[PDB]
Amino acid sequence: RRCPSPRDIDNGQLDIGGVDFGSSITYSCNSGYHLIGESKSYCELGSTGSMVWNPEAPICESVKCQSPPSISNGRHNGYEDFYTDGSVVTYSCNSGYSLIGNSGVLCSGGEWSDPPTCQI
Repeated sequence: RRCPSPRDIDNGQLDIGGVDFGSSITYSCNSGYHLIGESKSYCELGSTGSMVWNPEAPICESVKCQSPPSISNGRHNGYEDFYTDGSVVTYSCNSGYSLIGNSGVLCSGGEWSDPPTCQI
């Protein structure tokens, strides 16, 4: 019974909640990454009644967050063109508004947090 040692994934971790004929594994990324495509393997039979595993290892990469959000009457600073889990950027108005909240913006999880505004 059961299927053979399921396949693995780089920069990711499997969630083997069962390896029985008809079970399913849950694929996930390591940390600060983003798994693309599927995320679950299915223990099934091959073509000649053999043992195999359905879609196991999907995609996985480090959350590359480009230029921070595009606020109104303002913009971001940054020195590079891309960012990842652990990047920061300072925001600034254009015409000359008043940076609302904090100019700093954390880059983590393929997104940005703590974005400011620009009011008079």
